[PDB]
Amino acid sequence: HSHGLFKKLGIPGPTPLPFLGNILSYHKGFCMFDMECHKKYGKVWGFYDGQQPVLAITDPDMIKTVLVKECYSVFTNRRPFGPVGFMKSAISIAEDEEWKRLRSLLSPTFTSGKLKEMVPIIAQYGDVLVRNLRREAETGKPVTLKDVFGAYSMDVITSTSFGVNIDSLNNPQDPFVENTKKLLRFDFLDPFFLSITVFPFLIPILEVLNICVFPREVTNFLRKSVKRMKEEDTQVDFLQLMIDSQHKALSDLELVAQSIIFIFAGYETTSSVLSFIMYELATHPDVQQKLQEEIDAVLPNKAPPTYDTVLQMEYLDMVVNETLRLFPIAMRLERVCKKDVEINGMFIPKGVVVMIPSYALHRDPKYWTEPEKFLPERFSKKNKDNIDPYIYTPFGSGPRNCIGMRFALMNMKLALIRVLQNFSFKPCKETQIPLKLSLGGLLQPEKPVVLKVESR
Ligand code: HEM
Ligand SMILES: CC(C)C[C@H]1C(=O)N2CCC[C@H]2[C@]2(O)O[C@](NC(=O)[C@@H]3C=C4c5cccc6[nH]c(Br)c(c56)C[C@H]4N(C)C3)(C(C)C)C(=O)N12
Repeated sequence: HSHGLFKKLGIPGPTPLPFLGNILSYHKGFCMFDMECHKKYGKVWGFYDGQQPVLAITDPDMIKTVLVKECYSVFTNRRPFGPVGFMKSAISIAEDEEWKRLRSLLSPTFTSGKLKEMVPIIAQYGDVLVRNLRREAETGKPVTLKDVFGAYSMDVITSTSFGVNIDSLNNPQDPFVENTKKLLRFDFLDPFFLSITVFPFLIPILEVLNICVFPREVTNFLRKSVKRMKEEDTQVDFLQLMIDSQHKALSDLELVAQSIIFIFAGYETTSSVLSFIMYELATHPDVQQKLQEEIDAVLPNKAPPTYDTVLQMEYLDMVVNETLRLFPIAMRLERVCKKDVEINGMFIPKGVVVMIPSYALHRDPKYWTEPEKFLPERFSKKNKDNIDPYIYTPFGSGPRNCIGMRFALMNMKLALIRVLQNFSFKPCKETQIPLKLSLGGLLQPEKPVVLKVESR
């Protein structure tokens, strides 16, 4: 859509350039762009990703209408996305009735009931993380978190996806490990994705040549793996649960598409959040101590964490939430406007991408006292009442929110519990303070986080 849409509707925004739109304003990443646009333009603004119009919204009533009230009718889909091949069937990429059907099929799979049955499996790799952690501390030397937390994230991934039990950090040559590893989140400011934003007319050329953004080698490998783990003796993983739910039914290709997208959805995200959490805990030693005291109180002398004990830990839950306030690694939620609507007094035309800038709202002075400050007390039970759930959106909201939210929390918390029970984390002189964010399209630190690990 032409660069004249937002002026035509009287909506403010950075003036776009011919062809590029506003992409040159991303030279400091999505988060800084979004903060700046918010401070200079107000409650609503418009900008262009190449030819594509994007309208940013910040009013919580309007946000609710997009994410919740008009999800099925008008705002069903994420922005159209590069060449995807058979991954068009992955729930996160799927559209309209195909989406509604896969969400309906995959919902039972993410119950709390199922998640409880998955707990022992997840906990088991907590112990593997601890054992590993022990050694790279007993050594001495600063620890790289993305590495220790990367391996942990994959270990839970493999075993919870289909019972491939592997010590990922001490088997960095296992082909299953070295293939899954390649399912990292897309940096949409990298040269390929920039090019595709400015030349989106080239995507169908890429689809016909089978050039896919999920590398062919990796998805080939997994499709082949899943087929063979499927075919027999029968004596609790995502595959099994999907196998069983096979308009309804779940077809074969669709099944593998989900198995891949759970990896990609879960892998770099969990690991990234875990590293942020540790960063904050190390730079706030009092918060770290307080967390360890709550853990020792609930699980006396290092008792194994359980579904129920995890859920009782209030301060743990507060620490996790406040980290996700500061580092909401999705950055933004988006929905395509399927048809002209008028929402809370404002006309949004067909085809616009409506964007909710979580990162900016999470640090908004209007909603948050000293926004740049890590303060878990924000979430204390008698203080969290004034947290608006359309301003704080780390897992998004509505029918299309994170389907893996309770799983991701449970996973992250089971890790933190086992780590904190055994260790304390302290900054090195090599630790970057204060933390600086990457200028690329992912929310992550500029340099990796390294910290000293010490047995308690
Ligand atoms: C680790 C921390 C995680 C965070 C912060 C996170 C955040 C998000 C966000 C912001 C969305 C977009 C929702 C929206 O548009 O409103 C999303 C969607 C999604 N998440 Fe997560 N996520 C995490 C982990 C996971 C995990 C472990 C899984 C494993 C299955 C997962 C599966 C998905 C899927 C499939 C979607 C798309 C759902 C749909 O389109 O219907 N996520 N997540
Ligand atoms: C790409 C899909 C398949 C992954 C899906 C998902 O499964 N997720 C799991 C956890 C996080 C979430 C996801 O990566 O995070 C999501 N974010 C995105 O993928 C957003 C989509 C973008 C995009 C797609 C296509 C062309 C583009 N040009 C430009 Br400029 C951008 C862009 C910005 C980019 N933003 C900032 C992120 C949601 C928070 C909206 C998302 O859609 N994800």
